[PDB]
Amino acid sequence: MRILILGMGGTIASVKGERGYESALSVSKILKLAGISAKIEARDLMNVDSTLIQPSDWERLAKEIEKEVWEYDGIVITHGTDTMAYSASMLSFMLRNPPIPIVLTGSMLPITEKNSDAPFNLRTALEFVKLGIRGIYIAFNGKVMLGVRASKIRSMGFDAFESINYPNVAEIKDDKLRILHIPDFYGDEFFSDIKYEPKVLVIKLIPGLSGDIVREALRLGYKGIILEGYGVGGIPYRGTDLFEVVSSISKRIPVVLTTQAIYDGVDLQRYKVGRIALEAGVIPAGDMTKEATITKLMWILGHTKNIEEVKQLMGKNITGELTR
Amino acid sequence: MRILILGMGGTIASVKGERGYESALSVSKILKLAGISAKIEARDLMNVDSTLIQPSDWERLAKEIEKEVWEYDGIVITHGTDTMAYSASMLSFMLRNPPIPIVLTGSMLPITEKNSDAPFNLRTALEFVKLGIRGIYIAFNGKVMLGVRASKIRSMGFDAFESINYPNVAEIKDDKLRILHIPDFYGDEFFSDIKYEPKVLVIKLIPGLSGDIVREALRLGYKGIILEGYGVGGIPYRGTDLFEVVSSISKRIPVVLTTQAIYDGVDLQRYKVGRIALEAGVIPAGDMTKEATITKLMWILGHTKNIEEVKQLMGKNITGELTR
Repeated sequence: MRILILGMGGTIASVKGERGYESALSVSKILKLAGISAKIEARDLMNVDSTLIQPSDWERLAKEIEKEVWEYDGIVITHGTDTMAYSASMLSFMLRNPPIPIVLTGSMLPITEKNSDAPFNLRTALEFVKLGIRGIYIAFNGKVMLGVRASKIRSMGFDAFESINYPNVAEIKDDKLRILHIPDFYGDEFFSDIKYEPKVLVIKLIPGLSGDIVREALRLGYKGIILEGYGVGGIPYRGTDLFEVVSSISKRIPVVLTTQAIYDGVDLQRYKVGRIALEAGVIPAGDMTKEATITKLMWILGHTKNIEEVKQLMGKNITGELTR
Repeated sequence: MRILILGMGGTIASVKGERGYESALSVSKILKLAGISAKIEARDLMNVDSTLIQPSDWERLAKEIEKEVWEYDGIVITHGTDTMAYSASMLSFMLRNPPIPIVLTGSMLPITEKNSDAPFNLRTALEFVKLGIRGIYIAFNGKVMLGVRASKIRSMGFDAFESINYPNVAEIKDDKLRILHIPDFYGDEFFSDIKYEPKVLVIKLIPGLSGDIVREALRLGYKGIILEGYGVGGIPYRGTDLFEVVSSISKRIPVVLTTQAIYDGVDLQRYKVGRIALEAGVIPAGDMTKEATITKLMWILGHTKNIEEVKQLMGKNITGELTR
């Protein structure tokens, strides 16, 4: 059992510097502070403060994993929690059909604070990686979730991540990691497509919102747009020019409609506003997580800019991110 | 017992139509069609579809309620679920110190459907409005929540609304509405502060996001910007001009930083990145719901544009929306 642990930074690598928490620990030091020591090779790719991860970092990470995926039985990645779901999802699209278990983890409190969750999360990730279930996951607060289905719903409590609209892959019961179900949508060939278009915009739909910002986003050069709507989905065509503007922008760049809600997702077929929105050209996000949605659109935009192709790829279940 | 019931439209009043759902049923028909006809009285202010509500409507509803607050003991407002939290939140700020119980309800399925939750939700609203507990709430799936604290977390199931970072006011136990606690932050004198500025925009922070869209919102005339952050709080400054742009714009227009996570809220003192954001001019949204945060900023902008004043009020516990 040979395991590789890559560091990305985050709270798990943070410490109080009188100026609040700030990334300061290397991966090897994180492991020792946690009291962990199977052959484990620790490596620092970078040590970025939480909230500072950028798309560029996904590329570096993907390339690193790509050249080690055949030299290890499992890979664990210590990451900041704020953007963990983004990284997990983007990696899932870039590294399809991984041969080994790749699991991202982190913590809500640095290893230096009491009652820290870091050791527990490190332990759980390592425990899961020894089970041999390939794919990309997130291990947090005693659970292992498929990365592309994970979302951060809490900003402080220990149970910050939840598998949305999909069941947990593994859980701790009677002090042991029990497998609940094995994700089975992986093919044979492992291919890497480390290509994407980072410039997309995510706007929340609020009552009274105008389309001027959408028109301006196209002019600024955004290659795609995601609107966070209400309930099951629909664009307002009353009192504002939002609808007429979207009907036009959606023919030049993809305009994806997602939900402000956390559970259940979108279904543009349900209400009249939804059907009208579907006519304007908005692309449905199904039951995908916000993170999977955003990263998928970026990934897709890195391969094509044809609205029709984007619409089809968006509604396609590429790596278990959506239920059809 | 003299209850007023206002209709705003919504799913609860929709009919399968042909091009999907669309409200059509009246407030009178809804009541009778729910095994309920106590001295009540129904009145329709409007019958807006699934997501067409706009700030103007909040003013009409506010004044329509103000000139009736004394002639009744309680008010129930049938509403669409998509923006119910928005309306409830805005009313809380506009109608301070309500002397009677004002409850908003709706349903995920139209009464004109088998196994609809509308009857149950209506009965819970009427049941609660007879307990003399004043304030502005939302009743739904057997719970009564402080309106300025309710949020729509589910887009399909019946348990769509939830009290965020605050306990429910009433719940159903052993088939009876039980009061769990009475909000007291209310004063005695009743007054209305019906004023607001509707043009604010909300954009979700995502890795790699540029500040270009924030600079353009200012030029376009937006009077306030709300950034939906990652977690605890922080504005990226690595590989992006976002932090640079926000540092200057935050001195001309108020830019608020809230969190993407549904629970726990924000705290700009935890990480160094947060302290840096706080010093650059951004305004913390505390643990407020996204809906309360957005409506509160619109409301505040209705009488001032001074950055410091809006920062001060955004931080003030006006009507139960935040935990100081």
